[PDB]
Amino acid sequence: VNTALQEVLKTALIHDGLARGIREAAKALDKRQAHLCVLASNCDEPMYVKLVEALCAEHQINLIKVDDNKKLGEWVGLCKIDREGKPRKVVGCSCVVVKDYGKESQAKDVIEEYFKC
Amino acid sequence: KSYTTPKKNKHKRKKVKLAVLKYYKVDENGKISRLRRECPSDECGAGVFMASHFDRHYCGKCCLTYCF
Repeated sequence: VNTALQEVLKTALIHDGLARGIREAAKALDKRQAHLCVLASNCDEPMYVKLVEALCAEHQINLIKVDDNKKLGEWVGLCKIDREGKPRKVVGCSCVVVKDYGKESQAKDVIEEYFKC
Repeated sequence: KSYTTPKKNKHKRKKVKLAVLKYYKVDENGKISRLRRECPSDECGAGVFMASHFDRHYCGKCCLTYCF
């Protein structure tokens, strides 16, 4: 869910097992060095959706759907500037790759049992 | 300042736009057949690509130019 995604991205921020962006995310996918992924659908994506579904239809790549590109960029560590309340300017991200190691948490179990369903 | 010689300008680089999307050829079936060659070095994995020029194939970092 949303709070489980926030927890796993905060664990990625606290344990540096994170691969943001597009180029290094696809590189970590092709390196067999990935655990989880997300995706932002229903946007202005003429070719990006078909390229990323070809990229994620490879080896049990998990996805979490989200409406906008905006609130994904708050719990990932994108624009951690002006922390006095609301953020100043957060740019849009599409997908992120998480390869957490210290996964002794309830939220990982919740999201993984949600994935095996 | 104002000098007699013409001013030398720095390398005004061009901005890319979805480069790897031009090399992952995707059809309506389950095929991900690529347009660019992968790396032959075992230092890294299989993520980076090589240069596709008209007469040679250059690395990103291995600097192993492939001739014809």
